[PDB]
Amino acid sequence: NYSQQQRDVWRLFKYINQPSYYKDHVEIAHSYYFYDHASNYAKHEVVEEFYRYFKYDTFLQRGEIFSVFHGEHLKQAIALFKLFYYANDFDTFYKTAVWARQHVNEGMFLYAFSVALIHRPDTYYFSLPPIYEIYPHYFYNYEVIQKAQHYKQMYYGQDGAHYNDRTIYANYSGYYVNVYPEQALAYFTEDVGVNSFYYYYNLYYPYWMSGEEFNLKYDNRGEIFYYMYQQILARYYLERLSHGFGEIDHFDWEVPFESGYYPSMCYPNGLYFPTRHAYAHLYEYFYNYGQHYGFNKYAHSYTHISDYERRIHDVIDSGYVHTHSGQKVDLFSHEGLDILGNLIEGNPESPYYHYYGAYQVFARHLLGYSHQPLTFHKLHPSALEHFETSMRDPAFYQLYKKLLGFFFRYKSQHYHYYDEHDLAYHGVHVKHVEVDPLVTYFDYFYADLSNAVYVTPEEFVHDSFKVHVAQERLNHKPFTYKIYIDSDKDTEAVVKVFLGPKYDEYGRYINLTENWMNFVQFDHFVYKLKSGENVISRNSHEIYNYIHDRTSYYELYQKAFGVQFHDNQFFFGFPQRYMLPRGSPEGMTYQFYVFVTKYHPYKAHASVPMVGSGMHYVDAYPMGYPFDRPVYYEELFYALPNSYFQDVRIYYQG
Amino acid sequence: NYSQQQRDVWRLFKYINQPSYYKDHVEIAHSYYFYDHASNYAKHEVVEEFYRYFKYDTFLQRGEIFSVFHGEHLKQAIALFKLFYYANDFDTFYKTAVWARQHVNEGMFLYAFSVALIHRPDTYYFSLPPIYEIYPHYFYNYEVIQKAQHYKQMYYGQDGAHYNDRTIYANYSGYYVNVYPEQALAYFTEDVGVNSFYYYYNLYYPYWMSGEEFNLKYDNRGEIFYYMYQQILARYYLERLSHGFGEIDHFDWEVPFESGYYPSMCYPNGLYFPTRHAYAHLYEYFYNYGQHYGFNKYAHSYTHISDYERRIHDVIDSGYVHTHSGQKVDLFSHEGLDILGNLIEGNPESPYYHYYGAYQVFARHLLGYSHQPLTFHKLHPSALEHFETSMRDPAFYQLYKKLLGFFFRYKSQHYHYYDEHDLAYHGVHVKHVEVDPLVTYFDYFYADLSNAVYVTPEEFVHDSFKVHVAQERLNHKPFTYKIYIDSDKDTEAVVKVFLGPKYDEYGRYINLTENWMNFVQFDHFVYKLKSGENVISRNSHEIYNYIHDRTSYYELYQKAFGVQFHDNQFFFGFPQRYMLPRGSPEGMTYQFYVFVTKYHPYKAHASVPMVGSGMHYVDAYPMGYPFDRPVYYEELFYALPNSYFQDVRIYYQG
Repeated sequence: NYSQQQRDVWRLFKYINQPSYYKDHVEIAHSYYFYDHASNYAKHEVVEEFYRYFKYDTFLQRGEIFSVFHGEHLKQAIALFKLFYYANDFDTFYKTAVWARQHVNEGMFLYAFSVALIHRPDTYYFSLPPIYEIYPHYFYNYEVIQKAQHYKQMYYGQDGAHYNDRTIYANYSGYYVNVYPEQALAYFTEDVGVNSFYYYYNLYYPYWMSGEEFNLKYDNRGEIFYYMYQQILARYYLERLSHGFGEIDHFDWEVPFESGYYPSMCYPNGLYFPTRHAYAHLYEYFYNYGQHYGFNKYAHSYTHISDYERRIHDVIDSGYVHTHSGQKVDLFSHEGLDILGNLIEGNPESPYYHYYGAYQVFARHLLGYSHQPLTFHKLHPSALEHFETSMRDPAFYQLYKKLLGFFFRYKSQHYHYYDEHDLAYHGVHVKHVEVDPLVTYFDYFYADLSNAVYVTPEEFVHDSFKVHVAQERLNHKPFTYKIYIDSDKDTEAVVKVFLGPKYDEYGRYINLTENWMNFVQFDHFVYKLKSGENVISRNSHEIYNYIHDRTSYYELYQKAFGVQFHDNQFFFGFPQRYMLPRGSPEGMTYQFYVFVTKYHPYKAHASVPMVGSGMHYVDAYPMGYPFDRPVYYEELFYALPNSYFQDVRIYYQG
Repeated sequence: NYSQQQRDVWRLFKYINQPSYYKDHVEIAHSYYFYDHASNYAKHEVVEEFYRYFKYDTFLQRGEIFSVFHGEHLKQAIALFKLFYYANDFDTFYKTAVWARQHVNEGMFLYAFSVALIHRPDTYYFSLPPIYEIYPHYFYNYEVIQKAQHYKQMYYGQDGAHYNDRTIYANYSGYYVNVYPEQALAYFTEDVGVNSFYYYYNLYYPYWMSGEEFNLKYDNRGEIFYYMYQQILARYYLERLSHGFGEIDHFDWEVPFESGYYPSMCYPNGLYFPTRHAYAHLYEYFYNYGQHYGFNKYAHSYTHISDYERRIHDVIDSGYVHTHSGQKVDLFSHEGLDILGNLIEGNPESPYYHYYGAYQVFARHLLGYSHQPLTFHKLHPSALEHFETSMRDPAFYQLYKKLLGFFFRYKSQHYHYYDEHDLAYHGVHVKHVEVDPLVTYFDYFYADLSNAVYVTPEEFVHDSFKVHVAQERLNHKPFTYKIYIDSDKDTEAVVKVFLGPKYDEYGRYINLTENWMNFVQFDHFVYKLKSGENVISRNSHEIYNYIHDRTSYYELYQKAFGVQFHDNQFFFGFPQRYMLPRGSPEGMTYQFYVFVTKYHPYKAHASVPMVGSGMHYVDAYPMGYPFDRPVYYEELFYALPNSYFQDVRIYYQG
């Protein structure tokens, strides 16, 4: 049944670094042969491609590091995902998944299987075990994995109820070593929930998936790319303001990269993560000094980065894009932001991928600053080269701020600033907003770390060994804010609440003209107004639209994890405990912007909740609609009756 | 008995990272109290000092990294060594050793115990288990330790004769990552035998031990410092010539350090070794960027290095040393090289330690290029900051070449070049030298790696788990060289054979004037000549005087390890398999210099073989006597009848 399919899906993720020792899994893997049948998949091309990869010494063996930002790794993972996705029936998909689990590389199998599960018509609504639990090596410092393995080695017969079911109290990166100050925001950048958010966003909309083939173009994906990255940057800026940090550092490709990253994580094969030192020179000569290369295109990541940056600048200035036809494509269309997002991201929907390329891929390779692989099968990728650990690197935020500057330039040059009438909602007036005291504190979070040790077959079958990891994760006391609206008739409005800063780290007031980009979508719902006075009450545990529209969320929770506050993986999901940025004992001061507008339903492609169905969104206004473009008159945003600015102090206790 | 004492000493070194689970060890540690007795040690000051360190929160707890190049680590290790050494009877020493094993930090205990054992009157002749087996984390890449721990976790009841007694085939540093080319000589720099040699040399003559208190001044220690480091540098240069490398890179403190080091080792607490990146800036600002410091003197290692280098330059130029009396001390005495060695090294015999200081300590701290410790108990030292891993870093060789340049300057300015009469041995003529074909090849070396995993008490007591590591170590086919001498009367001569290069990496002939420093002491023995023709036959397995005089060696082998080719630890010990530098299939060409001189017995302080007894040496000539100073006429060294130059090709096969 659906419950049994869910349980089997979860079973498939146990002890990924080891072969599946379940009897059914072993039998299925040893007896099944995808190429032998070759008829149960909707397409024979996908199976033929995967067979070509698998047989003729062009496949990533078990035990090798997998990176989705390496070309051949990506090609093989795509082939496996297509094999999983084009299974005519779920039974064939399960047999293929079991075989791949037992035979295909661990990281490659995990990525292909996850993308298939979120994207398959049948298994879209399947919950997935938290990634930080499945593959913990990417989420905890090696001082935690090594301690878990200490307990595992010591747990043998003697000393019962000792070295078992033990809680490892992990610290964040800067506890032991005095790492670079930017890594002081380690409890946020290295939070398992935030990295899970980024990883699940990339699972939902992979940078290599084509919107024509996989229906991701009905979700725009360019506006998604832009809005998701801008919201991540804005939430990071809010956290930095909380901790007294300033705006994210600006960096030049031609100046030594002033920031260094010292990861504390380790690969399951005993290989430590690459380290980027302070003031690292990013030039071909310096970042390939003392290396072989010769036929590695990533060795020249600097020249490719400069080329793609130049091309993006040119297309944004002109507003005219080059296509394979070499013709003139208008970028001023209604969906010009979408075209720009596809162009910059590098997804198969890019106007000309050969010309604009994957700027982010080469930027991550260069800023990761690790040795170029001697061979395909001997690769040493950095944090920036994985989705699960990208947010841990400050260079991640600096790189994507450099990217979003391009979108800001496009909007500034080609978008007309909103006037009073465009934002006006005649007959609606937000009288005042009451928000309960916003308090943020730290609490311990317990996660099943047992997947980081090597279990014996009996232990595997019975899960006898248990080892937890406890981590201080920011949490907030539940709050409920009220919105009072005085309408003129029974209209159907859309309410959009934003969270942004009012004062910078130096206490200076930030004008909306230089502050529109720092606003974080706090809630985005639809309310049916009535003539006269209305009161809108919203709880903290009812907000599912943080920095992202998730309208069909919680119906998947009520089914999969609804058989509380359990890692969803449904849509993207920002941690409910990280919604409010850390405050101060005195209370760092932010402001909430409340907006109300008439309903504009989105062009939903289909009713079924699914990636690419278009059912995600609330309204058809541009994402972050009031602040999606530069603001030329702050007093205009203050004077709108259907708007309201309200100031709150978030209090940190601990 | 002596055998039982040896077995107990070896037992003390099992599973150092874990508490000793032997019943006797636990009983002794829990019942014994060194401060409680306080009378069994020759001095109450040492016990009082160690008690002060141990009780009042100024002691290094178990599980913390220990570095002998940190001031407070060194002070505590010295206190513990003095506690071990001043045990009036061996029984008290054993009780103290057991207690420290069970209670004192692992690295600190290991260092203090080893130094005491080599330096104690009673236990000088005790063999010690190989350091690369006792504390393998400093000798193998973490890809080996993690694999051993994989096997340990998997070895539980099921799968017998599987994951036990397994051989791990380890590779050298550049196998996986394309590390900097200087790390291509990894099979030599990272050889367990060579690093054991350096570590045992530093155990025998620690940089902090006073020659007055511990009789190390009867071994000069300054000439030892110089000659040992010069011979290490020369052997490294021979290896570099074998592999086509050139002279060791010269570096300026004021220019970015062009070489980078990427260690693959990991600390037992799951912390990866520090990495030095290519072209690392060594200035205060750059190597402390983004760090706290504030009361760390090592934070200003650059200024201290410059100061001490300036002082050393000044004293070598003047030949006049500053003392606490501030008076003029002649450096031109017979033992002026000894004074210079004590001055540069920084041992308590230094003429004024406050003024000249420990140049090597700060140089290692700076070139290690790691984060300065946030606290005494949270330290992250580099390879250069341990004796067991110093030779793995190319910066080690560059640093000590920079040091030995000072001694070269002293000798060039203040020593008169030898004439024909000084080197003459009238009546002696080396007719010709025959050396068997010198062949070097690789073979697997098996070492007990079981000490890198965590065993249960029953496994500890029975040593049930066994895991070996196999490594390709250079070995040479046994050879026997003949020396023909035509004497005039029955004299007693000293034979000194040197190994040095004839052609550089570019095929150019090296003149003795620029080649005297590159000669490696191959053998140094005494033969009783007879009137007329003599023939001297020496086997390869009878040479114990490689780059170091060990006359009282092999009598300790015949007793301790003599109850073959087992890691000695007696005196220093260069690996017998690394005596001949790797050749080439065509055969890299070197030359042997054979010298004969009349006997000059050394001023032996005592007959008993022991560190500081002066019994090490063969003759009283200056170490490397023919080549201890610059050569102003190579033809002079060729024309001496009692000398002979012979060319050999060493053939590499494999």
